[PDB]
Amino acid sequence: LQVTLTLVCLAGLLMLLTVFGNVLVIIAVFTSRALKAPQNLFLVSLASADILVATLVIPFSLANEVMGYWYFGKAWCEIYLALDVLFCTSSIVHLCAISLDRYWSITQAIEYNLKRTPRRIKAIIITVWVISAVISFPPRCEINDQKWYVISSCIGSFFAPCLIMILVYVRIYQIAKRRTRGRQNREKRFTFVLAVVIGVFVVCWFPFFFTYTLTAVGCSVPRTLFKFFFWFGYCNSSLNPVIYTIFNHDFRRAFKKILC
Amino acid sequence: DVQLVESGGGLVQPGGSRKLSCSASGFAFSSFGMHWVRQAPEKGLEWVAYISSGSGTIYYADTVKGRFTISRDDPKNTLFLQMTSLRSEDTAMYYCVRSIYYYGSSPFDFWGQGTTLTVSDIVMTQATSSVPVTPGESVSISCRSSKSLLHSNGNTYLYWFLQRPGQSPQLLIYRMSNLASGVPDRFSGSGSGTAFTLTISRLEAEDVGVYYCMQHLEYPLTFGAGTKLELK
Amino acid sequence: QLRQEAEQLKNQIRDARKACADATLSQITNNIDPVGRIQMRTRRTLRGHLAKIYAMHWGTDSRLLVSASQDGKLIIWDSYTTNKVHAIPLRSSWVMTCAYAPSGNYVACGGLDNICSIYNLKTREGNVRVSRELAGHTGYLSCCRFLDDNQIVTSSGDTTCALWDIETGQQTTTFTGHTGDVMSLSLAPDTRLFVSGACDASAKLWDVREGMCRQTFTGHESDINAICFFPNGNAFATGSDDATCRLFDLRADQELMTYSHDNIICGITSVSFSKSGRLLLAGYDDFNCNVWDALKADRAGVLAGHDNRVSCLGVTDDGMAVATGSWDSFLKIWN
Amino acid sequence: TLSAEERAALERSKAIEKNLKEDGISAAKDVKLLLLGAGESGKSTIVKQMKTTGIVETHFTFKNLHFRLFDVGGQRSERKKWIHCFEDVTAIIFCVALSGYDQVLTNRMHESLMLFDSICNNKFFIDTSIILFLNKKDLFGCFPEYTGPNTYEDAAAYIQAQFESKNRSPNKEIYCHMTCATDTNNIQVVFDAVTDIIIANNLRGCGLY
Amino acid sequence: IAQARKLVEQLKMEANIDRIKVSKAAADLMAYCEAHAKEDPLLTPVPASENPFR
Ligand SMILES: C1=C(c2ccc3c(c2)CC3)CNCC1
Repeated sequence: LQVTLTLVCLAGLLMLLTVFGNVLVIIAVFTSRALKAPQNLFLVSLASADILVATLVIPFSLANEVMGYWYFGKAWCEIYLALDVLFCTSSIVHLCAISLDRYWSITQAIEYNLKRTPRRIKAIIITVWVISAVISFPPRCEINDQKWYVISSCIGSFFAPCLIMILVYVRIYQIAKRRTRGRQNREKRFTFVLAVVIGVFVVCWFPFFFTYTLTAVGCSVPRTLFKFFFWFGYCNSSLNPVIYTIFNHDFRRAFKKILC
Repeated sequence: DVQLVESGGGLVQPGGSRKLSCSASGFAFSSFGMHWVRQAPEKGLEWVAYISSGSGTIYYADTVKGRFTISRDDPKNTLFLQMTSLRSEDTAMYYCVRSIYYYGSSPFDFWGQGTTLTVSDIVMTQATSSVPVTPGESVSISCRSSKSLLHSNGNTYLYWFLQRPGQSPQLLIYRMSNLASGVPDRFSGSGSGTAFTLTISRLEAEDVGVYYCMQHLEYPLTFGAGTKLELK
Repeated sequence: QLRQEAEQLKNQIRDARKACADATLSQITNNIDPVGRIQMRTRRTLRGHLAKIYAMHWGTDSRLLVSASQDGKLIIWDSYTTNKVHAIPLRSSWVMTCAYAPSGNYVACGGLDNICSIYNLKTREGNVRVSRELAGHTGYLSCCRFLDDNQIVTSSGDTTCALWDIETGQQTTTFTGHTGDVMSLSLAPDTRLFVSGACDASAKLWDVREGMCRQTFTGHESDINAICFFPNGNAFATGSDDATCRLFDLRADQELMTYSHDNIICGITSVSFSKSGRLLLAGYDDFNCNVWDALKADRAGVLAGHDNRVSCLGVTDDGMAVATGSWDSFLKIWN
Repeated sequence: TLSAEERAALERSKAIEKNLKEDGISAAKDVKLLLLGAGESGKSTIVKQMKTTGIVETHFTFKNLHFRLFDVGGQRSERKKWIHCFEDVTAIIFCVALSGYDQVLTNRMHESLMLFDSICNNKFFIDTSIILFLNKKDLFGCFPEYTGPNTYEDAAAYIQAQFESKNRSPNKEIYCHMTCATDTNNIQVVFDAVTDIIIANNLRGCGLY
Repeated sequence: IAQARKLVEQLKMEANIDRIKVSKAAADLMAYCEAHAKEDPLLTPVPASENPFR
């Protein structure tokens, strides 16, 4: 009834926002000369992953949710469970790679800068895609649930990158604060940027993974919150581009140039 | 000075193998496209192989496909060609040339020497091979095609070549409207989209060789029958 | 002493300049119709460089063009296809000029080493190679144009011009009458005589054969950043850094129009008339170019393709294209 | 859908493009440095310690870096013309007299101060850090504004404070040092300044202004 | 003084010129500009054909 139309419109708006943002980032990375650099390829990979995940699984997930029924057989649905894991676990991991690159660029400037060639970045992109594939492809229309592989995959997908990224940003916060021993601007903006990044990432993903993990051994699932956290997680795909693009000055310049 | 010389010319039997090569020293060989061209005791002059600047393109002639291998290494400025399954039809003296392709370039500039060895497509013909002539007048040769030789780019890929007796030939006219540097201004070229011809005015005691016309619209370049000129 | 007499002579020369100014070209052509909005679409984008590009020149074929950058390269583009015919690795990266012989077998560029190199393209060995190095100047070299296959012309930062001789590598002549730094020159349709700018808001008309300035026009305000002859070689509209292009009359000896617009306050960086001598193109420091009306001074279609300031632009020989080069490191062939 | 020759031209274009890319990659791994300063004021000393009629490029290296120091001092033209060519230089080394407190050549000290103020406000260099080498110190050991303590170690501090306070931007830090090092410590100071500048430049690419 | 001598000589050479009427110059400019209007592509765009850039 009416509610179904509201949910469909919400999902379509989410898909449109995701595609708009990620395609904008992709076009910005190439057309510019200042952005053109060996480090920015990570953003292109992340944007492509977001476009794919949105445009493919948001329609299928919406159909499986609103209808609560199966309409694609026993294989076209399992190739979906896998695609969901591949397209998300690859989107989560690209956050860790960018943070590690930033940390290495900050702590050891000259040494890492000597090796900031496109070869290393392309190798890193290929290997993160490989890790996502190897964790994804190895295995009505309900998500997969059993005792052990749930824990293994969740630890390999989220708990590791979350830990890595929170350290990588706490250390950079400490370095930024210490190097300065605009009074208001510096510390306030350091804190705001890092808080925004970590907060959006964690609030978006952690709830779903926490509940999923709980499902493995305990129950801890009253009802109807798994779907809420599911939709949060996809919304994260649209949250990521703005969070990783707005602050950078050159990206803002390119966005303004392409806007008008 | 610019010179290309060959390495291996020897007597071989049918059902073995032999390897050719040349050495170039006068130019920047690392950025040139080198062809291979054969001949025969008869007037026959036919295309053999090819290799481009970066070594990313290698064509061949269907009559030797799967037996002839080509390869070169830039640091030594040396080209190598491998032959296998040598039939008596292969017996000929193999030439080696150079070609650089860019807007305004003249392919097939410097024809080197050759080694002596023993044991659809576009078609062109050159009727009236024999043409008596005396000094103090003009002449006219012509070779005709079977397919329109005018490409949509505005160019009309057709070359001419002169071969003095007991000597390797040299480029004479490329695209039927341009002269290779150093050739006197007596020679000239023209033609329609299907017919082609020259105008060698004031024939001297040097223009006595045979003439062939190449087609380069399709990469299996295939020459035409010789048109010898005696001095009756 | 003699300075007072010079001022007195200047008073007489300005009086003579004013005595023959019945018309202005502004009241005349008032009835003449305008030209519709000139809309040009970026047809091709030649994207090979890695840093700012400071100069370019159109080949005689109207097909091949050469551009220079601080990257230390001369890439000989092909307009009809966007290919790279040649890539010449320079010796001193500080390059601020380019040229192209009327024949297609010479190209020169020297920016900041006080020497202009002459390159050979039609060479037997097959690789472009330096042919000479002219090292007589004592200041950074600004602009240099070929006259023939030999006899290049140059204007450097020490207030001089040379008219070299390529065969002997010697300064056959030396033009020196300028008070300040010289920033650009241009050859006339025929190579009989040429003009040069200056940093003292003045321009001089040299004579190629015998060295002496024939006329001096001081109707300008701040600087000179570009010169180029109007077709038929009689006006040679001048660039500026006061945001006001002008065009003088070689025969009437006085500024004529003084194109300007209130909204724009930026330094002009290049100018080149059109084939019919109706349009006056001008690259601006305001990140976008402009197209003026040579006979009415009204503005026309803007060319807002580029990102950073426009450095160089030139209409082809036949007038089939307009190429511009900005510090964004992208050449755009408009039409 | 192209002729026999056009594909060869395309291959040549691709090869040229790849060569240009390769040349470009190995050209951003070196550090540039423009060397300004008042003439006849401790310039040759720095140049010599580091290791025709125009740009003189010193090309030294120190501990895995590759410095290219463009010692422009030959041009007699106004600096407004050729300065913009160096808009992407990782730093601008600067040398002052420190002996002009008495000589008048107006005192060279004030002339150098004015030049530094001009170079610290140019629109092109509103983001490039600056290094100061207060060379010619041994001979150093008028200008009567306050100079109350009057001692050597206080006059030097006052002059350095003047120079450091001549800037008014938050995103360009001015360093300082004195020359006459026993070893090539002057390069060591330059190495430290370059590392700090690169660190602060990479820390502004990920936000965290 | 030598610079003054050079300046006075240059001014003397530069001052003794034709001084024609600006009206003829403007008329010639207009005539030349109008005459070559047909072949100019920029002033009058030509059809998509015979246009090397497309
Ligand atoms: C579930 C998705 C997901 C993400 C990571 C991992 C699993 C599932 C097992 C490991 C992500 N999208 C929402 C639904």
